[PDB]
Amino acid sequence: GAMGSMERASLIQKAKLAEQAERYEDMAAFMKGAVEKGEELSCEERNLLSVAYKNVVGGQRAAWRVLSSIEQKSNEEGSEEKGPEVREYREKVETELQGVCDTVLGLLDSHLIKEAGDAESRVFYLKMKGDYYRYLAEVATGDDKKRIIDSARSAYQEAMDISKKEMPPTNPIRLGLALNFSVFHYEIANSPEEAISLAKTTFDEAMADLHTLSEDSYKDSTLIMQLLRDNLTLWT
Amino acid sequence: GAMGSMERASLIQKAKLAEQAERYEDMAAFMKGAVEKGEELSCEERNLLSVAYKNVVGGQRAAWRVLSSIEQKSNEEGSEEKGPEVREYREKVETELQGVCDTVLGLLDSHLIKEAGDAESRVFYLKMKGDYYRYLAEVATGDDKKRIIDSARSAYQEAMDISKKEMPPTNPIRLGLALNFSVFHYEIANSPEEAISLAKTTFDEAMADLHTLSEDSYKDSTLIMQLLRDNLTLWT
Amino acid sequence: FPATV
Amino acid sequence: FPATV
Ligand SMILES: N=C(N)c1cc(-c2cccc(NC(=O)C3(Nc4ccc(Cl)cc4)CCNCC3)c2)cs1
Ligand SMILES: N=C(N)c1cc(-c2cccc(NC(=O)C3(Nc4ccc(Cl)cc4)CCNCC3)c2)cs1
Ligand SMILES: [Mg+2]
Ligand SMILES: [Mg+2]
Ligand SMILES: [Mg+2]
Ligand SMILES: [Mg+2]
Ligand SMILES: [Mg+2]
Ligand SMILES: [Mg+2]
Repeated sequence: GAMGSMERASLIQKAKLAEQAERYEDMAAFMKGAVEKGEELSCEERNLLSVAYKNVVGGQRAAWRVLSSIEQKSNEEGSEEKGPEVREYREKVETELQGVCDTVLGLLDSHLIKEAGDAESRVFYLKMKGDYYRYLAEVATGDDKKRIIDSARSAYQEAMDISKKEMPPTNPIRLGLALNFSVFHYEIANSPEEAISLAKTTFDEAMADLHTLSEDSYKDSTLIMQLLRDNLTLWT
Repeated sequence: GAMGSMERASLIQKAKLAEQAERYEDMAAFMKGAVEKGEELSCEERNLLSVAYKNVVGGQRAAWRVLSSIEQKSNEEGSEEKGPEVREYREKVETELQGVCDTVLGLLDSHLIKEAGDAESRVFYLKMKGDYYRYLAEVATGDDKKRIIDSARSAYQEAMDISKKEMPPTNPIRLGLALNFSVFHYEIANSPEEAISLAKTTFDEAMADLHTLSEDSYKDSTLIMQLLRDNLTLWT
Repeated sequence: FPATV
Repeated sequence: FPATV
């Protein structure tokens, strides 16, 4: 690792600096280096890791979607043959995206998940595992597409099972997990009814638990609840 | 060059795709590959090259400014020693910025400028040379700072001399050159009066030539004129 | 595109 | 920061 000679604390400090500078590729590289020190991550560190790679892959996904749309248009009946270039460049971005997802999944498998025993860490990492298999599923087309989808489903399901046993319904990790698993159902699994049911049940169970919360926790939970409602409005 | 095996036309096509996907590092790499084919660039191709690297270095400059500001604050009397990390990471971004500028300057020197005989190409490239020495000057602090500033000045001045001889006062390249040279005077050369005089004279001479223009050319020229006015408003 | 976090 | 193009 190019970060192997840097102190763990220095890597975390630089990840925070990279975030302020909106240098998310650097942020992800720093946080990868921190993970590879082998120690468990704190709550703040887990979120630094997630923010970094979410921003990197989010940009890749946005670019892939633009290029896929151009490619599909170039292949419609009536278009001018524009050569292999659009496909080639879409493939290049796709391969880079898959590489980032494989990197994150590799960090989770070696060895973040196996050492994560507390609900807040284990659910967080299993949600990430579901998320990065979901991004792989968004671009998958071959012999392994079904297996990628099932890997996302399985990770999300284990996270859900733990979250329902160990966290209150307003816990923001539980809410964000359900938000994303609901999107998985809608966009990946072709299961819009499951997506809607999950979002609605999650929202209602959180609503009924808000009375237990401080003002700051209320803000955290209701922000994610609004995203659930936003998706339900999109879908119904 | 990693692009040496790709067709020139394919590189240009992919630069355009990268632009649509907001993948400006890729765009710059494609356009570097196109330049390195050794043929002169068309007007469209020159602008693809400029857009790509302007976006790349613009992001680097923005990040450098954030990090420099954090570093200066960490060094004020009363701060908590935060170790070498802020300086190290600012230096890393700075070195990457300098590398991008050196790359662009290298393309201009090998061999875009020496083959550029038409005013529209030669002024454009000399403006770029001034711009990328200006970005180097923004971060320069050592034995060569004065020489970097004079290299920017000299490139801008040769571009100005050609533009005044060979282009009308409303030509958008001439206007954009004067806009940027005026900023060089204000921000780099500590010559605010020169910056203001140049912006004002450029604006007034363009105003008096607008009557010669088509509706589309008028739009192009007045857009840059508005930027001159915007800067004059900032500065007076 | 739907919201995720 | 001033405008450049
Ligand atoms: N960016 C940094 N430097 C740091 C961030 C945190 C942190 C630590 C804990 C929680 C958060 N909440 C978030 O990020 C947001 N909610 C969220 C909820 C569930 C999940 Cl599973 C993921 C996200 C993201 C979307 N809008 C609302 C806040 C952030 C510590 S440091
Ligand atoms: N992005 C692409 N794919 C392509 C762009 C062009 C092109 C070709 C010619 C001119 C432009 N004008 C510009 O870009 C803008 N003016 C400008 C003026 C002087 C300079 Cl020296 C530089 C810029 C940039 C700022 N706002 C107004 C337009 C663009 C051909 S292709
Ligand atoms: Mg150590
Ligand atoms: Mg592929
Ligand atoms: Mg259920
Ligand atoms: Mg050829
Ligand atoms: Mg330096
Ligand atoms: Mg003068």
